[PDB]
Amino acid sequence: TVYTFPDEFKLGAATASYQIEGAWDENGKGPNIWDTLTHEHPDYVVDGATGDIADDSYHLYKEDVKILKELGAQVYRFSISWARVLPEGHDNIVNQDGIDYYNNLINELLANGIEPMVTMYHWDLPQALQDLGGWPNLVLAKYSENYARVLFKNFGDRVKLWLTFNSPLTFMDGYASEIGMAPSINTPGIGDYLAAHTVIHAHARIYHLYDQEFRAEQGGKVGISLNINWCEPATNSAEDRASCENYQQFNLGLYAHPIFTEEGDYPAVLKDRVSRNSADEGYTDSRLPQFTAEEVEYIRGTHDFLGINFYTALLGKSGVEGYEPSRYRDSGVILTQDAAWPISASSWLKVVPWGFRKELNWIKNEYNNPPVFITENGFSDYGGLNDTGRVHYYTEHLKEMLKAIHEDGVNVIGYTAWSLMDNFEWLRGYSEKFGIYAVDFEDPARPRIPKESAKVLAEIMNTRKIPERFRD
Ligand SMILES: OC[C@H]1O[C@@H](O[C@H]2[C@H](O)[C@@H](O)[C@H](O)O[C@@H]2CO)[C@H](O)[C@@H](O)[C@@H]1O
Ligand SMILES: [Cl-]
Ligand code: NA
Repeated sequence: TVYTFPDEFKLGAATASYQIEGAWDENGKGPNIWDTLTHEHPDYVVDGATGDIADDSYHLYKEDVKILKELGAQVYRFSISWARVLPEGHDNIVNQDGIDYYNNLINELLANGIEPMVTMYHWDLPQALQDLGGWPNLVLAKYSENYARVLFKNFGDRVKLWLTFNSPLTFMDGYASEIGMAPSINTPGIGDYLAAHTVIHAHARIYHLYDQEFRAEQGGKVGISLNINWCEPATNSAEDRASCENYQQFNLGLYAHPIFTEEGDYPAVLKDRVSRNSADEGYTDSRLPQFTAEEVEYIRGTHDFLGINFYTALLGKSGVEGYEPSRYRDSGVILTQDAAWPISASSWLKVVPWGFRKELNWIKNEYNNPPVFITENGFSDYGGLNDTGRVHYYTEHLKEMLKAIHEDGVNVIGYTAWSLMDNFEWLRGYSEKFGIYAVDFEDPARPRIPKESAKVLAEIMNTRKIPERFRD
């Protein structure tokens, strides 16, 4: 039983728009912050790579559905490119070509018995909105509402699963370095917190919008996808345990405390540590933005499920390090990784499958067992079809998740593997491979071909169990 998926559990795979679509300026699409980064700052990206073509999924979406059907995916999670739909960011102009494209993908999926799951924002902000300051500027909350309305109106008759934002803990860091993630702004400890504040407001506006304008007719569900690493105490001390709790609150709780708790607001430890640090460093005002009581009430409860993006673990010990000001410094933990853990092609990603089970339990206890949909989980290598490391990564993580479900009572309701295919890996370009399908980026046809991991995942999806040969 511990090796069998619940009957209603949904299995599939996932992608993101900039990572796969290409057609970056085709048929009216406007520029986004990733177009800007890869065009203006190729020195920030391995090989000077761009997403101009990527997997060419704008043209090849039927091939994506074909491989999803082969895989036996029940669900496909993909994102919508804001600037493909609203080229100016604001809702004054709707690009029919973008409407047609996503309709064509949705219809193709449904005709092949695959459910669409749509992420509204996976990091590709229209440049016109970044030029107002981007996420640190609260005006973007209403702009996000208006974007979401166009999506609900056009697609919500057929799309019943939505995520507002993907991994805002990661994308907020685009406001914490001059050479980092788009838009590559150096405001650590100040602008990144403002970005988070706006995103939380935006998410809440989108959820209320669904309630007010769409839910009764459409009957779908709206969540948010949060990334989080497990943080294991470096030793069993109370002090090291405290540092790991700090980590969870500063990374997951930053977003999840305002939305998923009865109390709402940011975690107390976040408010208190930033307040103290700001005062000590001479600021009149805390660097952490504040919610009013009315905003706290508006934001709390804005969820039908929790999306989780899980990859890895860190070790945490008591202490403070990092630059002043920064979120890492404010968090009051010293982070390392254990040399013994298996590696990947990504410096940040080590294989720690039991950390997945620990994280799922932490979430269950902190948020009163919300329905959890694993929206990303996956592994990098440098290439190859005989991807034994990736096969092991998936079979172990899925076993740990199934223990969380069956042994620990965690309400996990679905899982989409990251990623369906090798794609543009952000600042790493095409150098790191996360796909279960390989893609030849030197071949203009961008053929997708199954790796061993795709064959193993198909077997899991078909049999609805972990095969015997992968069991402990
Ligand atoms: O692009 C791969 C994957 O990255 C995720 O972010 C990583 C980040 O790169 C790393 O520095 C940090 O320690 O861990 C996070 C994951 O928690 C991002 O969240 C994913 O959405 C993305 O697909
Ligand atoms: Cl066997
Ligand atoms: Na419209």
